[PDB]
This record gives sequence, structure tokens and C-alpha cells, in this order.
Amino acid sequence: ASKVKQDMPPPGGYGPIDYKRNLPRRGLS
Amino acid sequence: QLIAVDEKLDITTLTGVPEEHIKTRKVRIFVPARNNMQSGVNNTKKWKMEFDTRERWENPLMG
Amino acid sequence: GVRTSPTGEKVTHTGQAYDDGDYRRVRFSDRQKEVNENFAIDLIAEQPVSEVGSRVISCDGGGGALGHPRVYINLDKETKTGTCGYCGLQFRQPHH
Amino acid sequence: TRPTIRPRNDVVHKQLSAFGQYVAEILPKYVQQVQVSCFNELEIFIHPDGVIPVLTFLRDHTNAQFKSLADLTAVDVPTRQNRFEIVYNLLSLRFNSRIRVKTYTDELTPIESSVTVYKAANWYEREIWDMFGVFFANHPDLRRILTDYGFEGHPFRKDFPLSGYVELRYDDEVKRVVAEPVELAQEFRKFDLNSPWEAFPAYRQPPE
Amino acid sequence: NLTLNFGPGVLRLVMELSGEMVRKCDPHIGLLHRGTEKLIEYKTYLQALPYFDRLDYVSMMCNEQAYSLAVEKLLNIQPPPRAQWIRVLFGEITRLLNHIMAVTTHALDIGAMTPFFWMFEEREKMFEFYERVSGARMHAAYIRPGGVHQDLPLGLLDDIYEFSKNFSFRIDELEEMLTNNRIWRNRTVDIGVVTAEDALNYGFSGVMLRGSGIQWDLRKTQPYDVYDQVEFDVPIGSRGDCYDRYLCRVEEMRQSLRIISQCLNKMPPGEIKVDDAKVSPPKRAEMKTSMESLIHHFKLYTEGYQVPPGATYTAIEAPKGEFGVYLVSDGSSRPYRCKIKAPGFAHLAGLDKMSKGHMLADVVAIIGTQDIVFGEVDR
Amino acid sequence: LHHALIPHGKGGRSSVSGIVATVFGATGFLGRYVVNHLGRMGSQVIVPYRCEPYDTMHLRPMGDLGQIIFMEWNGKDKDSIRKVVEHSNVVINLVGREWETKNFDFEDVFVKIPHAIAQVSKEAGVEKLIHISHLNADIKSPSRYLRSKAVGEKEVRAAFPEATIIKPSDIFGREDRFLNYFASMRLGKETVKQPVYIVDVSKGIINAIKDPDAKGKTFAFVGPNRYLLFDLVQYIFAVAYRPFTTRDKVERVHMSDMTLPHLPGLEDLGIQATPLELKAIEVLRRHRTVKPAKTVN
Amino acid sequence: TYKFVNMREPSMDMKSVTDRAAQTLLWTELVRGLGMTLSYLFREPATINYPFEKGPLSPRFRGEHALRRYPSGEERCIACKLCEAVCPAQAITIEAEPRADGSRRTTRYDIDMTKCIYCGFCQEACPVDAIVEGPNFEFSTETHEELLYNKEKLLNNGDKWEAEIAANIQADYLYR
Amino acid sequence: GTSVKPIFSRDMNEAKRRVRELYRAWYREVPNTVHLFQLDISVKQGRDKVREMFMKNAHVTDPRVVDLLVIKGKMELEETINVWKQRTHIMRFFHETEAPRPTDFLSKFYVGHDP
Amino acid sequence: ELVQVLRRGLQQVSGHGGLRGYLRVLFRANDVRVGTLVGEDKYGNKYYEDNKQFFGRHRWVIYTTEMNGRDTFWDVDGSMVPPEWHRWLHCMTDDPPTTKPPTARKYIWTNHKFNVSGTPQQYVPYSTTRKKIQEWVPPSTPYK
Amino acid sequence: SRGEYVVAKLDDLVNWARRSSLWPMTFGLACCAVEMMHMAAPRYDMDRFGVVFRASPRQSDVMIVAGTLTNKMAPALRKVYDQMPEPRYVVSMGSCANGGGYYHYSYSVVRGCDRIVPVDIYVPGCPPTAEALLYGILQLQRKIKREKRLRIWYRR
Amino acid sequence: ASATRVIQLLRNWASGRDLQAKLQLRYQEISKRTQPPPKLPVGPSHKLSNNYYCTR
Ligand SMILES: CCCCCCCCCCCCCCCCC[C@@H](O)O[C@H](CO[C@H](O)CCCCCCCCCCCCCCC)COP(=O)(O)OCC[N+](C)(C)C
Ligand SMILES: NC(=O)C1=CN([C@@H]2O[C@H](COP(=O)(O)OP(=O)(O)OC[C@H]3O[C@@H](n4cnc5c(N)ncnc54)[C@H](OP(=O)(O)O)[C@@H]3O)[C@@H](O)[C@H]2O)C=CC1
Ligand code: SF4
Ligand code: SF4
Ligand code: SF4
Ligand SMILES: [Zn+2]
Repeated sequence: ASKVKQDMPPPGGYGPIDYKRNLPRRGLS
Repeated sequence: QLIAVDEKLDITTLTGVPEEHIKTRKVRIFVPARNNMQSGVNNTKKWKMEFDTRERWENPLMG
Repeated sequence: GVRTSPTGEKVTHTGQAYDDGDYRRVRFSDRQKEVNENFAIDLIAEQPVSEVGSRVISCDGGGGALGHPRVYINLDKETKTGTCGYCGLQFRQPHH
Repeated sequence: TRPTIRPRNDVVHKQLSAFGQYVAEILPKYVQQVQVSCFNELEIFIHPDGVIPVLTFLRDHTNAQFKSLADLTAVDVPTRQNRFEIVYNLLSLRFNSRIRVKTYTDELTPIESSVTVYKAANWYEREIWDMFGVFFANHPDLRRILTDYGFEGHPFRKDFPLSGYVELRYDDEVKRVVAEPVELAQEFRKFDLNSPWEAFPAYRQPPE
Repeated sequence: NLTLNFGPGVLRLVMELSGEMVRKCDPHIGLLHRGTEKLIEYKTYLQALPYFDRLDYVSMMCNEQAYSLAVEKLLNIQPPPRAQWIRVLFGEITRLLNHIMAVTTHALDIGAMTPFFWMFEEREKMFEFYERVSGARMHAAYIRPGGVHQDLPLGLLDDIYEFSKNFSFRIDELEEMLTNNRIWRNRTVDIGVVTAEDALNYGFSGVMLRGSGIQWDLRKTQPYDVYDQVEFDVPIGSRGDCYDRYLCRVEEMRQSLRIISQCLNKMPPGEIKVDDAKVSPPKRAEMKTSMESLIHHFKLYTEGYQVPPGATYTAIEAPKGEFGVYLVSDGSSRPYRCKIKAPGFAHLAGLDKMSKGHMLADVVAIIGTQDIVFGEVDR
Repeated sequence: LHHALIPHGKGGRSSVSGIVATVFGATGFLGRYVVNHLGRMGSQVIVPYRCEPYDTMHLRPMGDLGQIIFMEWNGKDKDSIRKVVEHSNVVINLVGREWETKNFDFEDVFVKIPHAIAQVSKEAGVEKLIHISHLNADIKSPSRYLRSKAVGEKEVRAAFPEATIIKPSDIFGREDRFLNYFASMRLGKETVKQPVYIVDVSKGIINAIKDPDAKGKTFAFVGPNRYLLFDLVQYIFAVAYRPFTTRDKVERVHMSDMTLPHLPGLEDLGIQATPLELKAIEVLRRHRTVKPAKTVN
Repeated sequence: TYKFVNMREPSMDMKSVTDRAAQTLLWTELVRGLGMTLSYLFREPATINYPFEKGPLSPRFRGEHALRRYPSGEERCIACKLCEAVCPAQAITIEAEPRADGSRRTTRYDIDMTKCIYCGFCQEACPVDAIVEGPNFEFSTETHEELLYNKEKLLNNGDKWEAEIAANIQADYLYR
Repeated sequence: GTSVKPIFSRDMNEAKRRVRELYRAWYREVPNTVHLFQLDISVKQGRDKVREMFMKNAHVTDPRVVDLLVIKGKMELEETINVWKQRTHIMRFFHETEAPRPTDFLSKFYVGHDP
Repeated sequence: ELVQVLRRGLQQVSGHGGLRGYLRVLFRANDVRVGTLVGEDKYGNKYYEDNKQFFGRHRWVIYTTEMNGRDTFWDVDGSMVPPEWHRWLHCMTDDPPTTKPPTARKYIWTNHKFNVSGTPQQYVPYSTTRKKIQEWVPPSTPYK
Repeated sequence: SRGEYVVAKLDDLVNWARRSSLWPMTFGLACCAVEMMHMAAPRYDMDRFGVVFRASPRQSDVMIVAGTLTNKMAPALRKVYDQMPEPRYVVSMGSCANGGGYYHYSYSVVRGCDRIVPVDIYVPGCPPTAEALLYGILQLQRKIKREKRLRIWYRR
Repeated sequence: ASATRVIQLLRNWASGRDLQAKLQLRYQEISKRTQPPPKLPVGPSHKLSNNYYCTR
């Protein structure tokens, strides 16, 4: 009767995860 | 290139064992007897070396 | 059911207590001796015997998977009662 | 088979068998046996005199070029006349393959140091000497690396007791740490876990 | 030429100095030798598992995974897919923890002490993940030679995802504090330069190889659990110095975030341990209901499973390099011999060559860039 | 012999020696050595302390787990002494003080406390009692210190007829007052001293505990060599590389050590007394930054 | 696939050279680092107010060991010695005999907490949930001896923590 | 037969030559060790200890065992000279804290079951 | 802005029962935050929550000034929390014991005790087994 | 009396000063040192109690043994302890330091650091959590609060 | 975070990024500490037939 229930990702999956380096350039010549 | 020396092997001075744990010990070389509680014989295949039993006493704490 | 040794120390549920001449009592001076006040034997003796109208019944200690392994107890002998070897609960057929 | 059983790889098995035959053919002076395990691991058993030649060939040959020494250790088997076996684990980055070379020695026969073939062997041979008492000839500086200074015996030998022979404590009378014979408050409990009713029929030995 | 002793992680280091130059560097080890390999011979395989937590005690589940893989190879069994995905996810988390510890400790020894706190907050969060999955923060013992001990709790994946979407900013802050700082570059650039051939001959592995331009990674060349089903890049150095290794470690942190994302989005259903009760213990309900399950539980927790006779060498891409186990079985339930291979051993052996012609302050930087933890070095 | 008190093991840290010793004054100079010797062979040691525990912390690693027990007490209450000596078969009295305080003069320390300890130990059924007095103790001594020592010795003998009396002479050691007092000065030719080593005295106490027939005996613990004070101080200053306590201690150091030929000594307990030359460097190395003194015998 | 971390060639035109000279002389990157530290200065710290606030814990977390009992009040332990056999540190010492009513019960159950590794193998080996590792972790001691637990101490720990222990077991037993 | 591979010495004469060289080196080193470690022993008793340690192995008739013993003693000397040891390691040769174990039958009978 | 933070500070002062209670909590817990009262403990502890604080600071306990036998106005410690509020306070569950109480047993301690190390009620270890070898008792009557 | 009240207040002041600034010197021998660092991490902030981070042995007040003590390492630890100023305390952290732990039956491991130095507080765990170590440190603070030196001096 | 707008802009300018987007302190976005019961399915060898151990 009872169906399987365990830890799973939500339908459609998780959102993207940022991993690339982000060191911005402020600005003064 | 080869010594060809005639002498029985003796490594007591190299093992680091204390003096009184070499001369006063008596090892027993035997095939262990089958545990009569069971019919299996797989524990009676090899030879075993064990040392003579020494004193065991009760710790005053924890017994 | 904690009893007191003639020396004065509480006798634990295992029945041990240091003798009068035992020097090891000195460890309890200026301190105390831990004794558990709930004796399991008495507590299980207080449990009433369950009445079941079946020749063989099973006991798992209650709670399902939170108890002990399920075992079956025969109740054919009328002189005594069936006792669980895990939990200590007693069972009996309705004689007369 | 079924999803609880590890799959086999016949291609790697054949490749390792072919390369073992190749190496054995090139060096018949030292190679005594070649084996390939069911999980695709290649072992080459050699005479002790061939440690430097075999290792140099495996490091420098164009078809082998095992440029990395993964690990070097010893195993103690008291029942053999040659008590210790020396195990070399090598890795080839060019061909993405691993090889194992085994030899043997006893308490009194030195094994040639392989520090000229692999610089990594320097500390491994020191550890082998410290733990098993195996002497390596022509080592740059052979000495204890793991045990305490003045420690007697080689602990990784099978007949060395688990807790050793001496124990340390601080003595107030001499105002220093002293060594005394070991005395356990609770003796280590020896457990007899080996059961009868032998488990793996494929490894059954002749009854002689 | 004066000789001085830097006495007591814990390390004794004997040097002879000619002014400011380091002429000879002789490290003395064994201050944390506990005889792990001899102690393993007196335990069953399950009993011997927790030693690997304490071997390299910054990367616990990686050592667990290496030992479990060795035992699985000797047993001729395989874990279920969900167990493998959990193993890889927690291995990447462990890599993040280890690289945080290494980079922040290396910065702290040089004199930069603030990123240590900044990233130890994240380390505490990952310790919370460890505690939730296993009940222990550090000495977890979660990865077993049949899979994993327990399934994940019902809300662990969402919290892991929430953690992973904010870690890149922490890496960015660390890079802002360290990457372009001129003092950090002066402390790290062209320090401890090692050639590719010398690294190969000295037994180096991991970052110590990749910083010299050697294109090698065990997760790519010899994948073991599901690493062929995930996509990531391998950072490669160009100068073989401390700065290149620092950049490589930061890039591995970013790639570990990438792999963690992939693992979270592709977690499969199913069981967590091999469905073979003669190796993996059964469930508690089965043990308390079925006769065979109770017998197998009793035998597995008293004697343990017997391993068919044989010897194997199993290595993984640990966060510090190639971590290997040479495991010998005699057919019983206790390992006959267990040799433990640690990359830190070879790295510390090469420390002497790496420090030739350098200042006294450069040896600290070389030690920090070698990522030396003495638990695995001494064993 | 009360089976729990039957000795077991090989005389080590976790062995059982059958000795349950209560060591009064174990927080002092001789007390640490006595407790160390008792605990290295695996005996149960009760350490009664009137001082702060922090000052007794150094005695903790001298025995295995559970073998050293600390209890508060004070010399003016017999109940504390009783509760400390209930379960012991050996009682050792090391309580002493070289000066008088506003709460304890020489009388309480050297007569009242030893007498109370001996009486309580006799009432509690303690098998052995070892009391420490001075070699130069006598009733007609000019100093109140030695008069109190003699009176306390007499009262201890009266209360505990089977007590072992030990009379050392100017114990020297690392924490010993005698070597240190002379070297911290940075008279003579008429007073003579015969100092004794601390380890010798501790081993003598242990052997007297072991000795069955040393029940009601009196011992005099003296060194091998007998020195004039001027030469001894010159030797002290030479060893320390140095250029060459109100009224009672100066009087005590100005009076010569007695000779007790009839009293048994360390040789009867199987101990060879160590000369001062072997341990003087050990004691006096810390006073720095070879021609041993002449002896009269 | 592989990536290059330090394979950038600086530009050699006059503008980029002037920019690098301005960075060298005016200390721009050091000001960036100072700004990062200043930004951290103005955010909320991560400190919790121990002991008034506590770190988050889970039901699975292993704490001080305790001996449990059945709702009737009898102890669950049946002296099978499986926990003692599985203990990787040999921290458990067990002695048993038939009880006065014939029950299979222990007379000695000792756990050396200075030998224990807190792995939790004993609680997963127990077939009757008798030995558990409860959630208490603040049980530091001033002496070595009080960390040598006997059966009375463990039974007292069980009676002391049974409510939380049972709640945690109810929360976690479906994962076991 | 009984042909074995040498370590350093083909026969007993050169093995004894190495033994004498090691003894000379230890004898020379004793005063420097006594002074440098601030030991409370004398030079005479240190040299007596060296002689006793050398004499414990006087029964060896195998040149390979002899030269392995020489190698071990030379490692010991290297540890002593380079001050890799501390004072405790040097003083461990004297067993000052160990109570003497009597040899006669009656004492062993009285103390316990150990022969 | 500044007026808002000053007003919240004055509200924190007023919400502790005035200046006296404000100073009392400031010197007892080094914190002056105000949260809703989750429940009351039988030994005197008070438990608060604030879901707008970050995780870890959203639950705290104000210890009682007098537990079993000691004055805990200054000397407080974590072992003073009973097991049910221990479970709630360590975030092992989202439900306080007030809403759902723990299961009642006859053997569960009615009075929680804190850590008693360095105290006459400390635990003193001992062997719980009986003598194994029984000695022979000689007769009291002389043989001859 | 006047003196009995003055010595009590002066003892209280000295004890408060000593326990309000404890400067620890930590032997990071093994993996208990990691939890020690996690106690210095922002979540717990051992500094905020007055317990500084990484004090020098010459100006340290408490020793924390965090990890396995081997026979090779014992003399160095004893020397470092001997170099500490007199008002010193020792905290044993972890099962290895407490009694040997998982290495207890080893040929090269001291079975508890209390064989080498006296120990004031034993912190159990393998490893103890940083919060458990904080509890142990606060217990040591209470123990320091409980002592009374000038009372003993006045009564002697 | 209970940070005023002026402090928000100041810290944003000092670090040079948007910090409220990615905060390092957990809030209500985390999972509940009380969770529903799981089910934990069984493995492939839980069949009632054609499941002889000699074949696996
Ligand atoms: C002008 C002349 C100067 C001469 C030299 C003076 C030196 C400076 C002294 C002046 C400063 C006073 C010290 C302040 C101490 C009070 C601290 C008090 O609040 O502590 C609490 C009160 O405890 C004690 O009751 C206080 C004892 C302080 C000393 C008592 C009187 C001392 C005055 C005597 C001064 C005479 C000097 C004589 C020589 C000149 C307990 O807190 P605690 O347990 O820690 O922390 C627990 C943590 N919690 C709170 C989060 C749970
Ligand atoms: N040169 C020598 O040292 C020789 C010593 N004498 C005698 O030998 C014995 C030991 O001498 P020694 O160890 O050097 O002296 P110490 O001063 O070093 O030790 C004296 C001991 O007695 C205790 N004690 C002193 N007074 C009292 C008291 N009123 N109440 C309770 N306890 C007290 C001390 O405790 P606390 O720390 O609290 O003060 C301390 O433990 C003493 O009886 C001494 O008189 C024999 C010949 C000389
Ligand atoms: S938790 Fe592990 S080490 Fe501790 S008693 Fe249980 S099985 Fe033994
Ligand atoms: S606690 Fe559990 S596993 Fe251990 S002996 Fe008792 S019933 Fe068996
Ligand atoms: S006590 Fe436990 S956690 Fe700490 S170092 Fe030892 S094994 Fe690791
Ligand atoms: Zn039942």
C-alpha cells in the first residue's frame, strides 16, 4: 500500500550552482 | 661472494626480546584440537605455536 | 528493592557489597557509591500474567521493531506459566 | 551475473597476461612467476638478485615506462624459510597501467636498495628496515624513521607482541621519563573468531 | 654553517643553515606513530574500518571509501548505484573540507589569519552535514565495504543544495584576500619549484604532480565509483611552485562544487548497501523477524564476513594525492596485512629537495603547500 | 591476610603489593618520595591533605588508576584522622614544620599530632606505624624543636608500643632544605654534620614497612661520611661555582650531629648509604650559571 | 578535460604597463583587501551565546552511553555479548550468570570511556536496543576514574535520559 | 654447502675489526655524551655500560649477525652523537627506577609463580 | 535608520522588566535580546525562541538561579537542562515538550541532576561482581 | 575577624582574574586539534570568553593535550609542561589523551597523558565536539573559581 | 539579516558585490528539524522465488 519515500531531488532538479571565479574590475585608469 | 659458514641459525641478539622472555619461556607446537561442540574440522588444518600461561590477577579497580 | 549491608553500604541488584574487612571501602569515604534504585527483577515480578486462549503465542516485547526478536512460547504445561526469554513477560492459558 | 556481483573485464585481463608474458620473455634470468588476478592485477615474482635490473627495465623501457613508484612495503610470513616478501607497486602514466613486483629475503640476507631507480624508495626502505629488520645495501642513510630512539625490536614482525615490551611514564624521583616493562591493568582479550566449515571451496588445499 | 632543531601538526625538523640559506633539511617523524597497521591485524574488517577515519583526519570519508573499495574488490561484490552516488557526493564534500583546511592553514602560517575563520564557518556547516548523515561530526565511519551505513535523512539534500549555492562567494572572498595580493605572491611565487620528472621519480601525486604540468588525475584516468558519469575540469599548473598549487587547489574547490551540483541533481533511488546478508548486515526489522537475518546479523557482528584469499592494491584520488591500501587476505575474517600508502609520506620525503637554496621562511611555505598531515604520514 | 591484600603481579605500576598506607605529611619534601616509592610497586596510598589540592596535584601520576586517594583533614580533630586511617594497615607520620606559626607551635606539630595519630591508629587496628623524629632529639636539648621531637617520640611509643621510630639526620635532596639553605646564602670549624640522602631515607622507610621484625625498633638514618660544617659549606660553594630560620634553625645547624652506635641504621635494612659527592652536583647544578671535602670518621 | 590556472601573458602596450605601474606605486590591490576586511567588519558574526544557545544536533548523533529497559521496568540487556565482540577498542567488559528467577542477565557491564571511540557499533550490534549512545556530550570529569563506567552508572544514565533517547530512537528507527 | 650472501664481512676477523672500530668510537664518545647531556653518571660508569652492552653479545659466532649488530650499534652512536636522543633515552640503559629482581630460588618462590 | 535601532534598543530595555531586569539579564547571559517564551521548566529554567534570528541563535535558555542544591546565579552549565528541553534546545526536534510531552515511565528520573564531578556526589567506580574463589574456614575446635 | 574577611575578598579577586583570562597552549598532536580549532572558529569564539588563541608556552596558563601521545613524544610534552609558569593547569582532550583510546594496546602509545603530567579536566569523546571542549574549559573555570589559597595561608 | 540599509550599501560597496543575494548565515530557508517517516525500499534480492543464493 504505502509507497517508497526517501531523500530525493525535487522534480525538475535543483537550480544551477555558481562555481566560476567572480573577481570584478572596479575601474580607474 | 659466498661465506659458506657452518653454524645453526640464531637471531636472539637481533630480535630485541628481553633476556628473561627467551630462556624461561616454553612454547607449545601443536595442531589445535577440534572443538567438540561442532563437527567442522577446518580449524584443525594448520600448526600453532603458543606460549606458556603466566599469572593473571584481578585489578583492584574494576576487577 | 535496595537492601543495606550490615556495614551500612547499599547492596546493588547484583548482590555485591564490600566486606567488613575490605580495604576497598576507603574509596567511598568523603564520597558516595552509585547504586541503581530500580531493581529489574522486582519490576518484572510486578507485571501481571497475561491470559490468552491460545496454545502457542508470540512475544516481541512491544513496539514492533522497537522490541526484541519475535519468539513463540508454548503453553501446554499447566503447572507453570510461559515466560519470554527476552522480555520476562508471563503468559498462561485460562485454566478452569 | 547479478547486480550484487562485481563485473569482470576480460580485455584488461588479456592485456595484462600478454604484457606479463612479454616481460617474462625479456628477462628470463630473474622472473620466476607471472600472475594475473581475477580483478585484473598483474604480479611478477622475481629472484632477489634482479631487483635493480627488473625495476630499471620497467621504469625505462619504451613499452613499459613505469615512471612512478606507488608503494614499497614488506609482508612477514613466519612459515617460510625466506621470512619476508618485498612488494613493489608501480604506476605507468603513459599506458595507464599498474604492475606489482615481489621478491623475498630473510633476517640476514640484505636486499639491494632501489634508490637509484626511484628516489621515492628512500623513506620506504627506511620504514621497512624499522618495522621488519630488513637491511638494504648501499642505502644513502638507513636508520629508524618511525619508532622511538633506542627502541629495540621490529614491531611489524608477526612474533612481536602487540603491546611491546616496555612502557613509558614520568618518575618524580629522577625527574624524567623512564621506561619500564609493560604491565596491563586489563589484558587484551584474545578472540577466537575463525570458524570451522570452510568457506571458499575454490581455495581448498590438497590434504597431503 | 650552524645546525638547529625546530622541535615540537607535530614535527621535529633538523636543519643546517649557512646564514639565511637552508643547506640541509632532515625531517624527523614518528611522533604520531600509533602502530595502526599492526593493530588492524587484530581486528575484523568492520572493526578495522574506523582506523581509516583517523589516518588522514582532514579527509575521513575519502579514506573510508578507499578501504571500502579495497575490501569490495577482494570480496568480488559491488555497491548499489545510490550508495556510489552518496559516496561520490560526500567525497566531494570531503575534498572541499580538506582544501579549505589546507589553504587556510597555509595562509595562517604565512601570516594571513582571517580567511581561516571565514572558511571554518563553512567547515562547521559541512561538519553539520556529516553529523546529520552519520551521527558524528568528524570520525564518521559512514562509508562501509558494502555501501553506506544508513540512508540520508529526508531533508539532507535540500540543505546541501542550499549550502552549495553560496560557497562560490566564499571562494571569491578568499581569492580577493589572497590571489592578487603582492605579499602573498612574493611569499609563494617561485617557491619550492619542482620539475615534472623529479616529481614523478620522487613519488609525488595529486596537486604536487599537477602543478608541474603533469596531466594526471585518478578520477579521470582510473575512475572507481561513478566518476565516469560526472563532468569536471582538472586544473593544471605551469611553473611547479607554491602559487600554482594554490591556484590548482582553489580550482579544485570550484570543480568540487560543480561535481556536487551534478551529484545532487542525479541522485538515484534504491537500497544503500549490497543486498547480500552474508556481507552487509540486514535491517533491524528483518533481524527481529526472520531466522536467517538474525543468524547473519549475529555472525556478521561477532565473527565478521570472510574475505577470499588474495592481495590487492587499491588507490583513489584523495584530496591530498594518491591514497592507497595494499590489503592482504588469508581467507579469514581478519586482514592478514594492511599497508597504508599516504601521499604525504613521499611529499615530506621530497621536502628536502624542494627546499634547496631557499630562506628559512620558505620551508614553512613548502610544508604548507605540500599539505602534510602527520596522522597519515606516521600511521 | 585478607585475600584482597594478598600481593599479586611483578611489583609494578598495576601490581598489588598488599600495602594500604596512609601517609600523613605526604605534601612535603620526604612525602613525595615516600608516595612515589609506594605507588611504583602498586600499593594503595591514602594522601591526607590540609592544603589546597593544587599543591597535591603533583602526587597524582605516582600511582595507577584508583591507587591514590586524597582526603581533607586537620590535626586538631580526631574524627578526620580516624576516617583517614580506617582501612589502612600501614600508617606513616611525616608531619613536621621547621618554624612556629600563630596556629601551630612546635608542641602541636611534634607531640600532640603524633600522639593523636598513634592513638587513633591503635584504636583503628592498624598493623604498623612508622614515626619520624630527629637524630639529635633529646629531652635536655637547648632548642624546643628537638625537645618536642623527643617528647613526641616518647608519647608515640606509649600510645603505639609497636611503632617503628626513624631518626634521620639532615636529609639532602633536590627539594631538601639543607643543601638549598646553605647555597642560598650568596660559622664553622667546631660543629660536625652527617647528612643523609633523601632516596636512602625513603627506601629505608619502605624496607621497614617490608621488614617483619622491625616492629618496635628505633633506627638512626645517617650518611656514610661525617663532615665539618666549614668544609661542607666550602664544598657546597665549590660545586655551585660560587665565591666563598629565625633562632631555632641556626642553633640546630650550629650543633653537632650525635653518634648512635647501638641504634640500627640503614645497613640493617639492606641499604648502602650514598655519599654526598654523588648527589651534590645533581642538587646544586641549578645554582650555577671535583675536590671532595675531607671527612672525619 | 583540463584547465590552465597560470597561463596568462600580460599585455605590453603602454596603457597596460601604466596600469601595472599605478598598481605597484599606489597599492590598489592592498586597498581591495582592506575593503574586503572592512566589509566583513560590518556584518553579523556567526557566534552563538554558549551555554545559553546550543549547536544543532541530530537524532543519529552519538553521545554518552546508556543502558535501556522495557516499559515494564526490566532491563533490555540479555548478556549476548555481541556489543563486546564488535567493540573495535575493546572498551566493553561483560560478565553474566542466571538470575534468581532464571533470567539471562549481566552481573558486570563496564565501558571504559577513555578507551571508547564513540563509533556506535555497539548500539547497531545490539539486537534488543539495550545499549544505546545517548545525546549527552557535556559530561567532562575532573578525574580519570569517574570515566570508567560500571553497570550502575549506565543504568542510571538510561533512567536519566530515557525520554530523549526514546524520542530519538522513534525519530531514527525507520532508517535502520 | 650453507653458502650465504655476505652483508659486510666474509669471515670473523674483519667482523671483529669492525667491532673494535665501533668500540673505539663509543669509548671516545662517552665523555662528550656525559658532558653534553648533563648526565649525573661518571665517565667510568658510562664506559662500563658500553663494555657491558658490548659483552652481552659475546656469544655470537655468525659474522652476518655480528655485522648487523655493528650496524645497529653504529645507528645507536649516530643517534647519540647528533643529539637526536634526549637525556631519558641515554639514561634508559641504567634502569634506575626498576626494583632489582633477585635470582635465587627462594626469593622467586616467595614473590610469586614466575620462575 | 538610527531612530529605528535606538527605538529597538529602548524596547529591549523595557521588555526585560525595566532597568533592573535588563541589567540582570545583561550580567547573567551577556545578551539582552527579547523572544517569545516557549515554556517553563520545573527547575526554573526559561526557554525562548526567535525565528528571525539566524540558525543557532533562534533558541536559548535563561538558566535558573537555584537548581537542586547550588546557587546558579553565576555558576551555570549546559548539564542543567533536562532531557526533553535538551532535545528541543539542540534542534534535534521542532516540537517543544510543552506541546507534546515525553512518554512517561515509572523508572525515569523525576528530578534531573547536573554534572556532579568534583563534588561529594560524584561517581566512584567499583567492581559489581562477587568473590570468585571461596577460602576454606578452619574449625574453631582444637584438634588435640 | 577582619583578616578572615579580607583574605576571602582577595582570594575572590585573584580567582576571578585568573579564570577570566586563561591563555592556552595547545599540543595539536592529532585530530582532536581540529575540533580545538573549530572551538576557536567564529561559531564558538573561544576568544570572547577571555581565552586567547595560541598563547606562547612562556606566558601560558593551561595546557590542552589534544591527540595521541606517543612514547617518542612524551619527553617533549613533559619538558614543555615543566617550562610553564607555576599557576598552570592541564586539560586532557579526547579518548587518546585520556586513556590511550583506540591505540591503548599499542607498543608506541602512552596509555593516557596523566602518566606524564597531572590532569585537571578530562574531556571525553573521539573527538569531543568543540562545544564539549568549551564545556570542559568552563568547568575548569568553575574549578579555578572554587579554589582558596589565601584562606589556607591564613589558616596555616 | 537585520542590517540597516545604510550599512547594507556600505558593506556592498566595500566588498564590491551584492551580499544579501548570498548570505553566509542560515535562516528559514533550511529544512525542518522534524521530518515525516521514510520508507526506504528494498534491494533486488528481495524476491520470493527465483532467488537462490547460489546464483548471486
Ligand atoms: C584604585 C586602587 C586600585 C588597586 C588595585 C585594584 C585592581 C583592579 C580591581 C578593580 C576591578 C574589580 C574586578 C571586577 C570583578 C567582578 C566580576 C563579577 O561580575 O563576576 C561575577 C561575580 O562573581 C564574584 O562574586 C565576583 C568576585 C570579584 C572579587 C570580589 C571583591 C574584590 C574587591 C577587593 C579589592 C581589594 C584590593 C586590595 C589590594 C589593593 C561572576 O561572573 P563569572 O562567574 O566570572 O562568569 C560567569 C559567566 N556567565 C556570567 C556568563 C554565566
Ligand atoms: N632535613 C629534613 O628534612 C629532615 C626532616 N625531619 C623530619 O622528617 C619529617 C618530614 O620532613 P620534611 O618532609 O622535610 O618536612 P616538609 O616541610 O617538607 O613537610 C612537612 C609535612 O608535614 C605537613 N604538615 C606540617 N605541619 C602540619 C600541620 N600543622 N598540620 C597538618 N600537616 C602538617 C606538611 O603539609 P602542608 O604542605 O600543608 O604544610 C607537609 O606535608 C618531618 O617530621 C621532619 O620534621 C627529620 C630530620 C631532618
Ligand atoms: S561506541 Fe564503539 S568503541 Fe564505544 S563502546 Fe560502543 S562499540 Fe565500543
Ligand atoms: S547490551 Fe545488547 S549487545 Fe550488549 S550484551 Fe546486552 S543485549 Fe547483547
Ligand atoms: S581521541 Fe579520537 S578523535 Fe581524537 S585523535 Fe584520537 S582517535 Fe582521533
Ligand atoms: Zn517478550
